[PDB]
Amino acid sequence: QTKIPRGNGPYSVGCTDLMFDHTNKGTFLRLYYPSQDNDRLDTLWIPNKEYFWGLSKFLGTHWLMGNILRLLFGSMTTPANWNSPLRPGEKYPLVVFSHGLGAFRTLYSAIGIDLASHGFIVAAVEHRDRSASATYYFKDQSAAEIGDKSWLYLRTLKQEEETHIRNEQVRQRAKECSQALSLILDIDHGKPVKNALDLKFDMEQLKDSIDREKIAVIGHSFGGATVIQTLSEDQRFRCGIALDAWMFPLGDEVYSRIPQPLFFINSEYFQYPANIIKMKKCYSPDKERKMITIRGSVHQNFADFTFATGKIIGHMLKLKGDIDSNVAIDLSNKASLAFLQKHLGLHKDFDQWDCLIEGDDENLIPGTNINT
Ligand SMILES: N#Cc1cc(NS(=O)(=O)c2ccc(C(=O)O)cc2)ccc1Oc1ccc(Cl)c(C(F)(F)F)c1
Repeated sequence: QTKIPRGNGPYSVGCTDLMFDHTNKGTFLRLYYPSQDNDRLDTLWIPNKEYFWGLSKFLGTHWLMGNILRLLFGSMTTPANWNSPLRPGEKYPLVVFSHGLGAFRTLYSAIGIDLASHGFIVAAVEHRDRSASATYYFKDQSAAEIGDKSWLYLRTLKQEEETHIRNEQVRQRAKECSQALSLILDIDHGKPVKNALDLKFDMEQLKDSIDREKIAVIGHSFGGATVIQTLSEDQRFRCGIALDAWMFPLGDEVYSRIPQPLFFINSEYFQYPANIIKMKKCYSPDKERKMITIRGSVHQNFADFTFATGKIIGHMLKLKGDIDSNVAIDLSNKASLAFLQKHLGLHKDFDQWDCLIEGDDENLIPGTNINT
């Protein structure tokens, strides 16, 4: 079937989408969560043709390639139970997840599904900062009722625009992570919400479902910078995991304003000194910062298209590294779970992977190959 790996944990996984409010300033997220039932693994991975058009634009091609992607991938599933009921009787720790440049909310389901299978609720935000390849919203309530979507595509920047616009974007991304957290926490305490999407998952199930002290933010690339900006602004997030962070968007002021623990998980082949030096600026003896590098990995080992092609085409497109993609994502996910247990205070068995936080594995490098 799909080659996106099923979650390794003992919980079955459901998935749904939530948009509220309906406007371009509302929150849009894909939720992965522990499900009551494991009926059938039928979640559509990339759910609209316009995402494929957006990806082609991001990759520098035109509408013909978008339609080719749609033919290849437009019916692929990802292994979660679409709209399955939430598993009752437990309060779950919560992760807010931020996607990279040219991605969108559905492209990190390998991570989201594995976290949910270990008993997390995961809210993968879709950013409206024009960093997503595509996203959509509704211009009024009637448009939402009809499914009359307004699409917003990735913005390309002139070199003169990069410093200012990328910092504006990372600030909007952090606001969107904090707004998504507030939406979920408000639903958890009984706020009535009318999902702008008509879906057979009743959001009232989320009432009293969140362990409100155990909140983390995780993100890849642009989303790794978003982790750091979000932690700086919002202390409801108790720790962060930055997956191959692209640090360029961040202003100098954030590096001293992050009280929470922070974990950098890097690929071997993406990092460079000008990027790594900003990660080192976060280090201080009064704070917990950990860094590991996954041997033989490329930037996109963290994103779902690392599973979507064969070994040789994937390597040529830089979707795959020297390391097997399942081995790489398992290391990132297991090290993440250990870090989350330690700094959220979970009473699980994730500390069996504490050694991964130290880089103690044949496929891990403690710290970074970039000595700067
Ligand atoms: N999965 C994911 C995925 C993730 C991202 N965001 S990112 O990982 O942060 C990232 C950031 C920057 C760069 C760069 O500056 O190059 C790259 C990546 C963007 C597009 C993606 O989707 C495809 C990527 C490649 C290809 Cl070939 C296709 C395909 F054509 F096959 F559909 C889709």
